[PDB]
Amino acid sequence: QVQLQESGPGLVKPSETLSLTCTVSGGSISNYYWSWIRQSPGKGLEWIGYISDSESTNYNPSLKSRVIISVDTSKNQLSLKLNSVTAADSAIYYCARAQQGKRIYGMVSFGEFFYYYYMDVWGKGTTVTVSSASTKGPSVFPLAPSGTAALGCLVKDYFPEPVTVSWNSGALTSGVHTFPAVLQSSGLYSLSSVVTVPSSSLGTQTYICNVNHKPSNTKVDKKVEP
Amino acid sequence: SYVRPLSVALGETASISCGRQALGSRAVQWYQHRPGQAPILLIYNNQDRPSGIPERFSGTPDINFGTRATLTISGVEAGDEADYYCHMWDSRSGFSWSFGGATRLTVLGQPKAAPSVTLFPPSSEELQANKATLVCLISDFYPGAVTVAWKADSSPVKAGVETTTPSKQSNNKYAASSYLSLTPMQWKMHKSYSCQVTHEGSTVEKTVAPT
Amino acid sequence: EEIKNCSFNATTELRDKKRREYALFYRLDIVPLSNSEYRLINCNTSVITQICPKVTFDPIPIHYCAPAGYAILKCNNKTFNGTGPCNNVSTVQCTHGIKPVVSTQLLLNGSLAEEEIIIRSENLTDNVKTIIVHLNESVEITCTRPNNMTRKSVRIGPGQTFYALGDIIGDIRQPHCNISEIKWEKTLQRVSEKLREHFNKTIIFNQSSGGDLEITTHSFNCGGEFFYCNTSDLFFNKTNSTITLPCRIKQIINMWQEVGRAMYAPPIAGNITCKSNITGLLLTRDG
Amino acid sequence: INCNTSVITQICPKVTFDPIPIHYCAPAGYAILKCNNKTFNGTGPCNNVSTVQ
Ligand SMILES: *[C@@H]1O[C@H](CO)[C@@H](O[C@@H]2O[C@H](CO)[C@@H](O[C@@H]3O[C@H](CO[C@H]4O[C@H](CO[C@H]5O[C@H](CO)[C@@H](O)[C@H](O)[C@@H]5O[C@H]5O[C@H](CO)[C@@H](O)[C@H](O)[C@@H]5O)[C@@H](O)[C@H](O[C@H]5O[C@H](CO)[C@@H](O)[C@H](O)[C@@H]5O)[C@@H]4O)[C@@H](O)[C@H](O[C@H]4O[C@H](CO)[C@@H](O)[C@H](O)[C@@H]4O[C@H]4O[C@H](CO)[C@@H](O)[C@H](O)[C@@H]4O[C@H]4O[C@H](CO)[C@@H](O)[C@H](O)[C@@H]4O)[C@@H]3O)[C@H](O)[C@H]2NC(C)=O)[C@H](O)[C@H]1NC(C)=O
Ligand SMILES: *[C@@H]1O[C@H](CO)[C@@H](O[C@@H]2O[C@H](CO)[C@@H](O[C@@H]3O[C@H](CO)[C@@H](O)[C@H](O)[C@@H]3O)[C@H](O)[C@H]2NC(C)=O)[C@H](O)[C@H]1NC(C)=O
Ligand SMILES: *[C@@H]1O[C@H](CO)[C@@H](O[C@@H]2O[C@H](CO)[C@@H](O[C@@H]3O[C@H](CO)[C@@H](O)[C@H](O)[C@@H]3O)[C@H](O)[C@H]2NC(C)=O)[C@H](O)[C@H]1NC(C)=O
Ligand SMILES: *[C@@H]1O[C@H](CO)[C@@H](O[C@@H]2O[C@H](CO)[C@@H](O)[C@H](O)[C@H]2NC(C)=O)[C@H](O)[C@H]1NC(C)=O
Ligand SMILES: *[C@@H]1O[C@H](CO)[C@@H](O[C@@H]2O[C@H](CO)[C@@H](O)[C@H](O)[C@H]2NC(C)=O)[C@H](O)[C@H]1NC(C)=O
Ligand SMILES: *[C@@H]1O[C@H](CO)[C@@H](O[C@@H]2O[C@H](CO)[C@@H](O)[C@H](O)[C@H]2NC(C)=O)[C@H](O)[C@H]1NC(C)=O
Ligand SMILES: *[C@@H]1O[C@H](CO)[C@@H](O[C@@H]2O[C@H](CO)[C@@H](O)[C@H](O)[C@H]2NC(C)=O)[C@H](O)[C@H]1NC(C)=O
Ligand SMILES: *[C@@H]1O[C@H](CO)[C@@H](O)[C@H](O)[C@H]1NC(C)=O
Ligand SMILES: *[C@@H]1O[C@H](CO)[C@@H](O)[C@H](O)[C@H]1NC(C)=O
Ligand SMILES: *[C@@H]1O[C@H](CO)[C@@H](O)[C@H](O)[C@H]1NC(C)=O
Ligand SMILES: *[C@@H]1O[C@H](CO)[C@@H](O)[C@H](O)[C@H]1NC(C)=O
Ligand SMILES: *[C@@H]1O[C@H](CO)[C@@H](O)[C@H](O)[C@H]1NC(C)=O
Ligand SMILES: *[C@@H]1O[C@H](CO)[C@@H](O)[C@H](O)[C@H]1NC(C)=O
Ligand SMILES: *[C@@H]1O[C@H](CO)[C@@H](O)[C@H](O)[C@H]1NC(C)=O
Ligand SMILES: *[C@@H]1O[C@H](CO)[C@@H](O)[C@H](O)[C@H]1NC(C)=O
Ligand SMILES: *[C@@H]1O[C@H](CO)[C@@H](O)[C@H](O)[C@H]1NC(C)=O
Repeated sequence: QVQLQESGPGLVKPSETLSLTCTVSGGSISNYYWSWIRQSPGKGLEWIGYISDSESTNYNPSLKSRVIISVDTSKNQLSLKLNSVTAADSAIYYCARAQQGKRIYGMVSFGEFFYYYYMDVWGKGTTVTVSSASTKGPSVFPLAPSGTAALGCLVKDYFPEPVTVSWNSGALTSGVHTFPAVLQSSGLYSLSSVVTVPSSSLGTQTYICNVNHKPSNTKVDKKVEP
Repeated sequence: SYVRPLSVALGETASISCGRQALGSRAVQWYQHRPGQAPILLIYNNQDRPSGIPERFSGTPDINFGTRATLTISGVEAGDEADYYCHMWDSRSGFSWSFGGATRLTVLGQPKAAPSVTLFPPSSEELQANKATLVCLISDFYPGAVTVAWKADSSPVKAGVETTTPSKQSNNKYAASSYLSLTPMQWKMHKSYSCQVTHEGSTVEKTVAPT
Repeated sequence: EEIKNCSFNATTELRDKKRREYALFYRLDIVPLSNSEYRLINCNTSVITQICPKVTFDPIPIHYCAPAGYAILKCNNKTFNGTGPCNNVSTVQCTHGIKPVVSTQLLLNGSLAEEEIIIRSENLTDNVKTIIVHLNESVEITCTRPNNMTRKSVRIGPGQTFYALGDIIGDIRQPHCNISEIKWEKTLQRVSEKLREHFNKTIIFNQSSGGDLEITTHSFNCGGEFFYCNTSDLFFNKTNSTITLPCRIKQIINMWQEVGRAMYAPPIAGNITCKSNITGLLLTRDG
Repeated sequence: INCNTSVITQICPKVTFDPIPIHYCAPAGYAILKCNNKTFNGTGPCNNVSTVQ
């Protein structure tokens, strides 16, 4: 009954405040705890901090001097600010619902207990990239097809990750296979997507892909045919 | 941080030992985390697991001090291949900010699968912009290790190749891309290009030609 | 700041070589001297002697006998004030078995009155005379120090292996005692009924006036370690559940308040739990 | 050798350990019975017994 979803910039220049937000779906925000976790390539999971149902802050001392975990009780919205961003801060940032557990081993009167937290429902994640390089829209060229036929599209030269691909604005979902992207020596990723399809289906049944690259806000689309 | 290896056979039972022994009465969490994927909470209390996690996932309760926290995965399948974290809370140690070192489970004995190579030629609109780029798409193979080889006619070419590293699919199989970029003139002057995917002991090749 | 992990430079089996040892110490057995440097509580005024770790202070019945040509006269009026004429007297060669139970405020593992609850003192008209309550209903107390402790032998000199507080295995918890709420409140609303006989006023229980730790507390022994329990939750006269007294533990104690002789009780390893009967009191009246 | 487990005490250099005869006597109202069978096993019935102070 409680979902989550992040929202980020995708790109932040070095030494600058990185801002993300999350939108709770199906529950009161000022009713639970909320945490932020980020995973960088190489380093394991790192717990950034958490905000109580009382909206009281508490950050990881590994970055406590640079984190501000806010909230907007009005619109089920939780935020994060990370000032003084450096190249290491690039990671996949998650927001999750922390649930408080009260572990009691002795007498509750003598305080013989401690407080442990566990994040049981997370967001889908927002990828952030730290590089002073500028943004760049892609270039989606059609891959014409030729038992079963296979057609696709070549999303060329963009920065930075990610890129959203879909077929017929959501109509065609089966047989699709979007491929992971290739970072090029020029410094910009190139992606590819294909869909296996019946050999007769290209009578005129329009197959149109849908490419979204939001870090530049340059959404395009294109149609494939022999 | 630094990761610890672990290999169990498919169908067998995995015993993931925690990284840090507890000093008091504990409350250990277990997070399954695959790379590029949102972690899921397997077990929150020392043994309690939320709705949506199978019974084959088992934790050790803290009934007497001295017991060591271990995660038990009965009947390990290919999907159980991930990183596992031991969030260790206890009475005497302070605030468990760290999830601890990862234990990367790698289930052995998964079935082998063959690539599904497909090579598209440069696009006409691409060729119009004085830029041609072939694309070889390898998918649905296992184990995740392939050797691509680009052959202009018969002689090989290596200047212009960029091969994506194998990555796992939803089928628990691997897929990799490989792009050969070339000027639109050397795309027409050659007889035909080829993409030779070598996986395990077998090679397989899809070739394309300018026409 | 309940207990401490303390390090100290210690003499070894050889007289010139020094060793750096660590040992746990209760906060009560230590004083903060004039950067987290401390000092044993009774080194500024007394000589400390450690109990030979084999002898035990388990109270066993003592039979006090009179020599030949002497006699012991025993009163058996089950209402005897403790003073004056008692009839039905009988002679015995030896007294009954008497356990030397050393406690404060609350009398542990004592005898019971057969009828009523006998108040005893010399002069009840002043105040400085100690009132001694006897009881017929014994309230069962249960005390325990739950910290699973470890004994650690340290080398301090030739043949001199003093035994220190090693390590706390398991949880860090608090020593305490339990008494039943309905039962102690019942038998304390009973002693109240008997004080009205002599003082035709309204009786009251506050707490100990203060001073040294041993007088203010319910000091006693349990398993081999000396407890000190804050009895405020027992004496507050307010005419089911259970009550719990916060107790602490000392290792540097000074029983039989000598000129300057301290006593170190070697730590008893493991889980300590003793259940004892409270069969009396010793109250003091304000002016 | 014995500093790792014991306290060492030096003999007062005047006292001597020269073994001299010790006469063990019993108090008044008691007696000492002596066997004089020159084959006595050390245990059991001995005849010819004599008493000594
Ligand atoms: C002198 O007087 C003194 C004072 O009176 C007295 O001190 C007492 O000492 C004893 C022993 O030292 C203390 O006993 C401990 O009590 C702890 C608390 O126990 C109560 O609470 C739990 C949990 O309650 C939550 O969960 C339940 C359901 O799960 C809910 O119903 C509750 O509402 C509550 O849920 C809310 O809690 C939070 C607050 O709102 C929220 O965060 C949360 O989200 C929820 O909203 C209850 O389950 C207990 O129920 C049991 O007892 C009741 C009787 O009332 C019965 O229903 C039934 O018999 C139940 O069995 C209870 O009410 C215990 O946690 C503790 O036991 C654990 O800890 C010790 C030490 O760590 C372990 O060794 C032990 O084995 C236990 O570990 C189990 O539990 C932990 C925690 O869950 C697990 O992590 C662990 O793996 C293990 O789980 C396994 O076993 C479980 C059962 O054992 C099983 O369920 C699991 O599935 C798994 O297999 C211990 O018993 C007592 O607290 C002291 N007194 C006071 C006042 O504190 C002293 O003894 C006296 N005598 C002397 C000195 O001689
Ligand atoms: C009380 O304080 C003393 C120090 O004054 C503590 O001794 C120290 O304890 C730790 C943990 O036992 C030792 O570190 C450990 O070393 C071992 C071996 O390398 C390793 O297994 C651990 O990962 C950790 O690194 C430390 O060496 C030790 N110091 C000495 C001089 O022995 C003691 O643990 C404290 N105990 C309590 C109950 O407070
Ligand atoms: C008042 O009297 C009671 C009853 O005798 C005392 O309880 C006794 O406490 C002693 C010391 O802790 C117990 O000795 C222990 O025995 C157990 C099992 O036998 C053993 O595991 C321990 O190592 C230790 O020897 C004794 O058992 C216990 N008696 C009973 C009947 O349970 C109590 O201590 C007395 N109170 C005072 C202040 O002296
Ligand atoms: C209390 O501490 C001791 C050790 O500090 C634990 O004693 C163990 O008891 C088991 C019982 O079979 C023995 O096999 C072990 O050898 C003992 N340990 C040692 C070091 O001797 C005891 O379990 C602890 N109690 C707790 C933690 O509740
Ligand atoms: C006088 O004192 C004696 C105790 O010395 C009491 O005698 C005991 O009485 C009980 C009750 O029947 C008997 O079971 C015991 O056998 C008696 N003891 C002896 C040694 O005879 C006696 O009850 C007292 N009398 C009064 C009036 O108090
Ligand atoms: C604690 O109190 C109970 C109740 O008075 C004692 O139980 C009696 O113990 C005496 C010991 O001589 C027995 O002769 C009685 O038969 C017992 N009667 C009842 C009703 O229990 C118990 O012995 C007391 N324990 C201590 C250590 O004082
Ligand atoms: C019985 O025991 C006594 C010793 O107590 C023996 O008596 C001695 O015998 C020798 C041998 O002639 C005498 O010189 C001593 O004077 C005797 N001593 C006394 C005190 O009279 C005696 O020989 C023993 N008899 C037997 C048969 O063994
Ligand atoms: C013991 O003495 C040495 C100097 O020899 C010093 O370095 C050390 O800190 C001392 N330790 C304590 C606990 O006094
Ligand atoms: C001795 O130490 C005690 C610790 O409580 C202190 O209060 C007292 O003043 C000291 N007295 C002397 C004579 O050293
Ligand atoms: C015990 O002494 C009291 C003192 O008032 C007396 O009333 C009672 O009768 C005496 N018991 C006897 C004589 O048995
Ligand atoms: C104690 O009882 C005796 C009985 O003869 C009585 O004379 C005396 O006044 C009483 N004293 C007190 C302090 O109760
Ligand atoms: C104990 O003595 C008191 C004295 O007032 C009395 O009220 C109570 O009934 C007696 N209880 C028993 C069990 O003898
Ligand atoms: C005695 O009884 C009441 C309860 O708090 C109060 O008047 C007073 O503070 C208490 N303590 C004393 C007089 O030391
Ligand atoms: C005793 O406990 C009471 C409350 O239970 C507390 O107010 C008081 O300060 C305590 N005194 C001591 C000496 O521990
Ligand atoms: C003491 O010294 C003797 C010397 O023979 C040695 O064998 C023994 O192990 C030592 N033991 C202790 C407890 O120091
Ligand atoms: C002494 O005892 C032995 C035991 O066999 C016996 O043969 C011998 O005759 C005894 N000597 C006597 C009685 O003089």
